[PDB]
Amino acid sequence: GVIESNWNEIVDSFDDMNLSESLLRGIYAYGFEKPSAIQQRAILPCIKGYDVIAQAQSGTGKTATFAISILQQIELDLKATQALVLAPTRELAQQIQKVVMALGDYMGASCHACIGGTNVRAEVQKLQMEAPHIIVGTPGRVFDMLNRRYLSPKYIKMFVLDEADEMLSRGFKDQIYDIFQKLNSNTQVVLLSATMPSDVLEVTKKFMRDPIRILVKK
Ligand SMILES: C[n+]1cc2c3c(ccc2c2ccc4cc5c(cc4c21)OCO5)OCO3
Repeated sequence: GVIESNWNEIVDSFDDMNLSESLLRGIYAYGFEKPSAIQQRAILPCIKGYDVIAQAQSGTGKTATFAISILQQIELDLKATQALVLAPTRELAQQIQKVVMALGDYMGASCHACIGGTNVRAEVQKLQMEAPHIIVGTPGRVFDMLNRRYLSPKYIKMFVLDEADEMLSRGFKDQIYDIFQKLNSNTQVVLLSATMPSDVLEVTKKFMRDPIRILVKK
């Protein structure tokens, strides 16, 4: 499916987005000059705390979009997890972790990937030590970390579902809904997907209030 935009305000410069100086320094150091189409439309509503549905393809700069929005909202001196990002695969979770860490390098933001597998015991030990500002992971592993009390939902105020169509195709619906039940019902939710079938749209109905809708056409 394809959504209908209800938001088409353009901010054509990162300098006009009221971002923190250290975050702006990270954006330019990453290689960005001018915001991409999705960045021009989605960063501002995301930072302002609205629920957002974004339909956008690969290669659009959509990863940096939600990473910038999360990093702008983090309270850096609160040593607790404040944002949770779900991805369908370990590779995308790791891609996101590295985007976030690069964009946040001048800020001292921390981001851990929760993916399990080869090095899972180092993953869980790092959590007992200090709670990272941002967690990104696949839904089964993240749900397990919440259920086992390694991750606290107490300070999680942002919840991002990236590649939502693929997450549902891979069988993660139950875990996504169980995660959402664990989080404060006052969490902002942002959902990004290249396609918007009925199953993805029901997540938005269930999790979001009157969301901003942004379509970046291919
Ligand atoms: C596909 N992409 C598009 C991007 C993009 C950007 C900025 C960065 C990325 C990016 C960064 C890391 C990546 C890492 C990846 C990847 C894809 C990307 C990737 O696939 C395998 O591992 O502005 C336009 O669109």
